[PDB]
Amino acid sequence: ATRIQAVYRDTGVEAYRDNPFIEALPPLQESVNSAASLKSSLQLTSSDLQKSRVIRAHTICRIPDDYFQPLGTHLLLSERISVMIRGGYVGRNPKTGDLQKHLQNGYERVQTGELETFRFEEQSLLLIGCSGSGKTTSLHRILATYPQVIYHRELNVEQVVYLKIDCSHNGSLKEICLNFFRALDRALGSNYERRYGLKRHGIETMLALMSQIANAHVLGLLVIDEIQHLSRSRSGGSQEMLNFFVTMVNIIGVPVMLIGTPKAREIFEADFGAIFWDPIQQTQRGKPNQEWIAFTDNLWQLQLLQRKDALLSDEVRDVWYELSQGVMDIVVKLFVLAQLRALALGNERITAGLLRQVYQDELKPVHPMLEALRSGIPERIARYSDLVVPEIDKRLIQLQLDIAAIQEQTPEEKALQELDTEDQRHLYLMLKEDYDSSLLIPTIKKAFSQNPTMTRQKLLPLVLQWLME
Amino acid sequence: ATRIQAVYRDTGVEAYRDNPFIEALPPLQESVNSAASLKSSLQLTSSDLQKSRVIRAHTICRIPDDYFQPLGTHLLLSERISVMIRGGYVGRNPKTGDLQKHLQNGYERVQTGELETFRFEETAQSLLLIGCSGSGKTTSLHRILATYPQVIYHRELNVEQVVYLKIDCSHNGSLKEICLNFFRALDRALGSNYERRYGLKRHGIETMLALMSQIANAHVLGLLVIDEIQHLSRSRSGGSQEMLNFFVTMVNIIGVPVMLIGTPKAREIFEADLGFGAIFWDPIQQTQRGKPNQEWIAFTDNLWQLQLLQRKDALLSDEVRDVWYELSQGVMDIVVKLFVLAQLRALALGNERITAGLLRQVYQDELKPVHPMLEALRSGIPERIARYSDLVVPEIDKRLIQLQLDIAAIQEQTPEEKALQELDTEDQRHLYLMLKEDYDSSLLIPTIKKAFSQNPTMTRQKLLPLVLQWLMEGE
Ligand SMILES: Nc1ncnc2c1ncn2[C@@H]1O[C@H](COP(=O)(O)OP(=O)(O)O)[C@@H](O)[C@H]1O
Ligand SMILES: Nc1ncnc2c1ncn2[C@@H]1O[C@H](COP(=O)(O)OP(=O)(O)O)[C@@H](O)[C@H]1O
Ligand SMILES: [Mg+2]
Ligand SMILES: [Mg+2]
Repeated sequence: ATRIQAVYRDTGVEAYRDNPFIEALPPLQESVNSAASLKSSLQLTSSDLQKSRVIRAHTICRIPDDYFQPLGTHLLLSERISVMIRGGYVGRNPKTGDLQKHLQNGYERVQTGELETFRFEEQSLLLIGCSGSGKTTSLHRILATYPQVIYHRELNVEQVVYLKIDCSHNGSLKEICLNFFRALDRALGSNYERRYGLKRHGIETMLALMSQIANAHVLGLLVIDEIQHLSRSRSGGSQEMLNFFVTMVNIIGVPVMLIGTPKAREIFEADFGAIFWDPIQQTQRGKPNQEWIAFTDNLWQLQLLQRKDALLSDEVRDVWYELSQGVMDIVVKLFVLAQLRALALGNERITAGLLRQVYQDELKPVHPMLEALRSGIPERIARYSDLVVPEIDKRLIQLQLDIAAIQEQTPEEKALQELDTEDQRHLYLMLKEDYDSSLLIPTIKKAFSQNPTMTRQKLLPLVLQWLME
Repeated sequence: ATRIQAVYRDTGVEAYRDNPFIEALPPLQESVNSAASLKSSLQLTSSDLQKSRVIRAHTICRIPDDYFQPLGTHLLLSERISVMIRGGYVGRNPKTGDLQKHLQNGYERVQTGELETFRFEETAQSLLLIGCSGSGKTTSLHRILATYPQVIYHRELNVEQVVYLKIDCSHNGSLKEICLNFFRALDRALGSNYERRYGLKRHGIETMLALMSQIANAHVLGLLVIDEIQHLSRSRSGGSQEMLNFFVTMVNIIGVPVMLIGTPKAREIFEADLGFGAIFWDPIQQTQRGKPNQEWIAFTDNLWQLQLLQRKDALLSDEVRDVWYELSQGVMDIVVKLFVLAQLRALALGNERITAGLLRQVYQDELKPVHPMLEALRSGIPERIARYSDLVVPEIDKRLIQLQLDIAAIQEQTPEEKALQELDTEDQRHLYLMLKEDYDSSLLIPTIKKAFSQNPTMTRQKLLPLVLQWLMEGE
């Protein structure tokens, strides 16, 4: 529940003029800018690199859910969503009564001579993409750029800017209306589910109710996600589903975004605008794509491996693309799983062979999708579009448990055990592969103990001098 | 559809008097003033200059479609369109019925001595707007036609007056399609379905021209506009002569005014006969009779103020304006495109001023496909210009999207990413990654770069202290 008190902003567009709903909205520039700037990452100090394997594995398993890097498509989707929300409200001006009547009035005023100039001046969407591409998370982050509920004191309008409905696994069209009321309740503090969402009602009545409630709480955008989950058998076949969605758009009267997979596009082939959420491309315009390189370089810094390689090889990045094929779940999944297996086996360095072992063993269920993308054949890609890696969370727990069962110790882990203060161990890990640990650690401890006041930044050159003299 | 119930007006002309189709039309001064006076554009404040490059670039890419400066050829075309539409209705007055019978009756009156003065005579004007692609013909046509209501309903006569109909030819065009698309366009303006009923692939062009005539006179059509004549395939339509016949026949079978918009290469179809009237949408000329053209000066100065750059050149220089004309050669698409693309290049490069070198750089990198035509315009050779008159820069909107995406990437680059790209060697990046936590980026990257620039072949191990020494205190 996100409520805010409305502040009306002077726009530069005549259609938006004196429209409280658009004026209360954040500026289009902000929503476009915030799409580029609003990223989430992890707080990794060098101390976290020194910690135990269980602790570091727990931290690694959080990259899947606490790391977000914006890309080019995110800005495009943000502008599209903002244009939808503002455009959906251009017709709904409470004071601008009639659109056609103003045309006649202006034509009359021109014919009389009151006006010396006048201009006779004179929608849903479908986000289709493979699973793991990043549709749902991108939607969540883009919607965080807006206030979900904006209250206007000048009236009693409780504006609900955005509402997202996810679809149940093996779901039905019946459940979408009920979940609409549920989501509005959870995002507004109301209890429409108890009253309107009752089994006695039919879909038609619930559709009208959805329309009325969305017009009372003027709905900028309605998001229905994971429509791939909707069961064709229960929903009544591809056409029926299609018909429902079409009708649902006209009744509610708000812009509607449907998010699904290329297989769910088979439902809509009898007809909505379609924007595609394609996987990351390594070669763009006959040239290496810098977005892929930037994303992999940023993700590389979330690497809690002691014998790690700080610089990303072209080899490792390109095998990463080969296995992942640009779908962003399998990118992050491959990174995390490779780090876990490295923790398990020692050899805490990511190689192409380690990535290949992870791909061969832990990512078998999504292979038919990936190879389909490798083939470029649209039918195969559509067929395997819904494929995901089941029970990945339990598997991450299992691999972390395997790490915990390890009674062995790496040489670097031993050396960190011998040294005591974090700064000492930081100096070690910084220089541990350019010098032999056996002669490295004693000099570090001697220098640190003999200069308690001296800063670690000042102590590093001293240890360097002693090492080379 | 823009459907309006007629409100009649008193025009001062006797010939226009009590003619519903002209009286319901908006006044001539309004139509001429409306296109000229309306110069609506983006309003930019000093605050907007001091803003993020993403949002500034967003505003910059909106200049192409939100900037319109009315110019002389536009105003002449507006007046001519108004005169054409109004003039074409004088012989179509509903009151002046049984025109030939009146003639007979008038004759009879004269032949009885009742009438001492009568005149026997038997006004579908035609226009050919010839200009290079990118001059601004379509935008001017759209803005002129937006000052008019497309459909006016006459309650007394039960007649749906279609003021204007615009047909856009396809990239490989047949004179068939034009005919068909007529109906399609009408079916969009009215509620009709003439395409489903009358106009089908089965019927021939000659039959469909007669159907066009019948339906255009039922819904009295002030103006038929066929735009992008250049796109028509001369091998698919049967040759220049046949094509010409079509238009001539169309102007004579249909009693409505017709406007054809095309390139200098499409004039070759009509060059056999100077009929058709010709308006030439020449590019903006730098000099007028040996002295500067204030049209060029005004257009460039007005567009120059729509500049979201911090260290902007306070006012447009003669050097920069002369380079701007040299590259663009007066074609308004290239002017605005060069301006916008150069602003996006300045934002991407981090600079906040427009240089002549920047304009030349964008011209050479981005506007390659149109280079022949522009060069031809420098030569002044008519045939050479006509050959390349149809040239259009392709996919510039996707390139604007790519440019502002690249601008977005540099803005949101992490300080680590900026440093790793500024370091030229793997060793330097390894050193930066080692020392990033306890040392500041201001000295760290330059110190490493100069340390490797003065000891070119030297190991990382030996060069770590030298970088450290200069950071603590060193040469
Ligand atoms: N911008 C991003 N940066 C980093 N990781 C991402 C990003 N977008 C998505 N991911 C990863 O992809 C995973 C799956 O994304 P999800 O929203 O489920 O896509 P879809 O809905 O298409 O299956 C997320 O758990 C997240 O870890
Ligand atoms: N009067 C004008 N002021 C500003 N820009 C213009 C003007 N006329 C045309 N343009 C620019 O030229 C571009 C294309 O013009 P267009 O109408 O297609 O010319 P043509 O029909 O000759 O190709 C448009 O994107 C528009 O931005
Ligand atoms: Mg999904
Ligand atoms: Mg054109």
